[PDB]
Amino acid sequence: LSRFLGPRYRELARNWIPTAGMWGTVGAVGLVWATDWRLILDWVPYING
Amino acid sequence: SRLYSLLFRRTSTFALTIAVGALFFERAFDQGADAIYEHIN
Amino acid sequence: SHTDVKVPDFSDYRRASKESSEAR
Amino acid sequence: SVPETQVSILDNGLRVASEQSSHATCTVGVWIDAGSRYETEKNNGAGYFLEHLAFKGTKNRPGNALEKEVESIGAHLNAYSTREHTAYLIKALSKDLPKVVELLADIVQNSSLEDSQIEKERDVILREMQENDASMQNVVFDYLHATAFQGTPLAQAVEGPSENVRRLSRTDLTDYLNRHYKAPRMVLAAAGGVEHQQLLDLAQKHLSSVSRVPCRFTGSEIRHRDDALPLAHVAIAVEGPGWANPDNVTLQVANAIIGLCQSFQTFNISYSDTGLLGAHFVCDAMSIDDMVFFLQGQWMRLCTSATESEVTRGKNILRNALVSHLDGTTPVCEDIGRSLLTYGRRIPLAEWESRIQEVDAQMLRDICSKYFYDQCPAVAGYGPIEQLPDYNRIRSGMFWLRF
Amino acid sequence: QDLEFTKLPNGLVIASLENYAPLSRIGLFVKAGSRYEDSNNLGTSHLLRLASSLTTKGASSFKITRGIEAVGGKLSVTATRENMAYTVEGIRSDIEILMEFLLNVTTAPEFRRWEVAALRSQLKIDKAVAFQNSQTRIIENLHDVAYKNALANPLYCPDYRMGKITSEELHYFVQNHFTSARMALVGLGVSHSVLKQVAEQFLNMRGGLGLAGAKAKYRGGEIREQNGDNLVHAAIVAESAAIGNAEANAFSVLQHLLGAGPHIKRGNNTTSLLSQSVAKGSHQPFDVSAFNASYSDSGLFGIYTISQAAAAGEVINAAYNQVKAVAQGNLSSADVQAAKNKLKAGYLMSVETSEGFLSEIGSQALAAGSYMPPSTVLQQIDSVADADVVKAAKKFVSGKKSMAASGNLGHTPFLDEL
Amino acid sequence: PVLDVKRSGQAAARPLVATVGLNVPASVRF
Amino acid sequence: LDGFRKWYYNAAGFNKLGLMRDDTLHETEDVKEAIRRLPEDLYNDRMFRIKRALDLTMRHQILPKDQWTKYEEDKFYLEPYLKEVIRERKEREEWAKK
Repeated sequence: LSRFLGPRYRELARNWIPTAGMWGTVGAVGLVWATDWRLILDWVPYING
Repeated sequence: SRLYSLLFRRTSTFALTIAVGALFFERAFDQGADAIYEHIN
Repeated sequence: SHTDVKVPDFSDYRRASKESSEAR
Repeated sequence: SVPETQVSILDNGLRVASEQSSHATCTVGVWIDAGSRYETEKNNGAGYFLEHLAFKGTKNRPGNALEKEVESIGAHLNAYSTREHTAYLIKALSKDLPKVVELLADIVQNSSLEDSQIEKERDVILREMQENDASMQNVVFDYLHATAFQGTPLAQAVEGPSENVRRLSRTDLTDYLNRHYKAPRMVLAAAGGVEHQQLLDLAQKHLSSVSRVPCRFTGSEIRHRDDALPLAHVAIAVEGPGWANPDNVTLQVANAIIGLCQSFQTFNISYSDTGLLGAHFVCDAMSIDDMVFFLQGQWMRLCTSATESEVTRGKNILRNALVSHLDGTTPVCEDIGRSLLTYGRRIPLAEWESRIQEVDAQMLRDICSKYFYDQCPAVAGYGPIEQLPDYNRIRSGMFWLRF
Repeated sequence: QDLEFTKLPNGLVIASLENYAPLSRIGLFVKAGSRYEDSNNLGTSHLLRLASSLTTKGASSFKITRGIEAVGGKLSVTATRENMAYTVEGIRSDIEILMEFLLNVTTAPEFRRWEVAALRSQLKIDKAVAFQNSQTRIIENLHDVAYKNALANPLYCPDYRMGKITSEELHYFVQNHFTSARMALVGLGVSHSVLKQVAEQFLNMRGGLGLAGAKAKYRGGEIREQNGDNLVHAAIVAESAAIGNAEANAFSVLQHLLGAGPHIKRGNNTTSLLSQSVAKGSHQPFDVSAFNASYSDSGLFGIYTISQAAAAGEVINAAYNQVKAVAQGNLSSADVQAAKNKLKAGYLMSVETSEGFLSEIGSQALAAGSYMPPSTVLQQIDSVADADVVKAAKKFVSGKKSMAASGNLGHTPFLDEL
Repeated sequence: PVLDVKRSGQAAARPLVATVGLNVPASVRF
Repeated sequence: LDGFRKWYYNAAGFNKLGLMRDDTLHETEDVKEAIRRLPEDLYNDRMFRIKRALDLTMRHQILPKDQWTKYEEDKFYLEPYLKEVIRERKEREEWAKK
């Protein structure tokens, strides 16, 4: 897309990146916990068991 | 005050703290609750 | 006008300072 | 290449500051650190009513003969009062510099408050207030100050409540005059075609007699609903940093970024380590909520997604502004008086340019997140304000769930 | 340095002053006020004034608006009945593109029909905001009843003409009045040289003398407006001197003798002979001043009163009687000296600001093609003498009057009674 | 009707001069 | 290429309904801005041509062959106005990009 290949567009994203990662992280924790994904849960220091 | 500024002010982090806490809460709640039920019966 | 009276007291409501805001 | 503002100090503590320039007319003023913040609710209109009485004659120049003198040289005489400062300023020619200073001396000391005049100025003040309610934006900003600084001397207006206005006497005034007109809290500021040594000698000759002797913001809301008015005025503010905190400059750049409602104005009102930073808009009822939503989004964008181009635009708008202002003599003198009262020194334009050019996008969104994000605002509405959202919706609009 | 002037061979005046100011201001002055319209294109100058941010041959509306706001500069349009002035100001490092934008706006507009169709609603809004106060409506009414053809044209567009002003009328007005012999480019904080280079890349192509306007003719009369306001506004004027005469200086000294605004806040403006003559008989709130508006072919001088409807009569009479006393020689030399000091202090404080200085130079340019140092003026105002003032007065006291009144006019007198 | 955005009493003594432009402020002075 | 373009113009078939080429453009935001900037007479002819084409499609008819729109005659009226809309649109986009 022509408009999205932009300098400020890039700046905006860079500024937006950290927040995005946080959201994925939240979802990740949720998936692991909600679906009891045990491959990841088993490594947790305390909730193991 | 530090916590608010760190994990409770940014909504993304708010969610992170909630999810992570919930992930562990179950472990604690189940464990604690079971102890009680067993003691009762 | 608009200055005849002052905001009513909320002391029985108000808690008991950005220092505290963060905690609050 | 801008000439520096040179400051001297008399024994009295009256700092005599001047900034010479080619212009042959000058703005000589007296700035006093005395406003409605120093009043204690028993003399809530003393500064305003003294500001009315200060041009009605002194002991040496009884009555209108005094103003005949300021007509005789063709000079202009102005005075104003805020919540923290009072100013008495004269625009005149350069060659009339001594007598003007002498006139200002009478206005600050040796002033005469005639009992006859007191009743006449009470009817003037009372009536004006009785009609002041007409000016909505003044009503909205007074409501914003009251609900933001509840229980403090910063809630009370400059004019005071009609009550006090009626109930005021020479002695009370005399007190305010004799209490809040101290020489160390006074600046004699001159701008334009003045020599600093001549002005210092005139201040030593006259005005050398002047005697030498917890602010809180409360996130709240006041809603004055009156559906017969055609337009609605809404002001939303958060707590400002104060005069001495440099990130004000950065906040000014943020205001220059903002600059849907018929009228949208941003303000950064500063008092001694406090202030109100926000926006006032005047709108039709059926648009109000959308405006608010719009406005809050812009604030959160400045907290989260500030880019370099809008920061550069805001820096250019600020530079031009401060320099566009500070152009005519008055605007300048005014700046000299406020700078000596607030900062204790006159900040030159080169230092302002340095503090502007050090501002980038990262520190702008950091300071905006410090002052706007997840803060409790003060809301003041007047007019058809039913569709103006209540405090939970505005408070929820003060943050984003996506950050 | 000092002011420096060149008259280009196509007629364009170039005036520059380099004072090394941090913000520099460049304006362009055209003799294209509202007096150059006739009954077929009324309100065209108002839409031209509001059409400064339209698409030009060289820059679009978006490019002009975002480029002026990108550097934080300011573009404004000020208009009188004779003159229009387009002014840009900004940092010295951006005034090259500011002159690009300003000279594109002056010299090469496009006037697209959808843009002016969008602008006509803004024209209505601007007229309503301007007529929110009574002084503007009463001065427009006073000019309309005082003159016949030229200076009687309003600054603001009439209500019927909204929706009827076309692109062709704007193009015709620009092509007939925006020519080089009627234009002065004035720059404070810039080098004279650049003004000239921009004056050849632009401002040199349109070089006719343009369309000459008609001579303004006095008519007299009175137009009243009963609208139920709390205060009665009334202006009573007569024909006076024009721009370029010593009698204009006499009339300026006469308004500063009679009273031309308060110098003290909350003062009673004690000296004003008018204010004194009203206040010795009426205890109601009032505001009486002297009005003077002089244009290059004709002038209006008179009295302006705001008062309670009830007292509106005798207050006006009292003010009129005071001028008659000045017409009978009843004046003192100290009063005339104080009036001269007030007038010269007002002139120096008008030129002490940067935009007022740029406007003054601009006006002088279009008017006389020459710059008159503030000093020169001071001695000319001094030239006015007591008798001269008296003379101008008798002119007002005798010449046919024109009266614009508004408010509750049940006790407001007429001209044959006044 | 509402005069867009509503708000002087000081009586005019000098000719009027409309003023508009890019900047938001716009008004007339005597 | 000119004759093959005339053959494709006949094969497209909007000339049989009396339409122009610019009548057949899909009204996006830029196309509606270009239509709004049209003069009144061109807009009225465009609306009448669209209404007549809709009526003919309702009755499953076409115009008589003498009333069709000759390829050579078709006028690209909206085109000039459209380019501008696109140009302005892009300029604005670029400004934001930068």
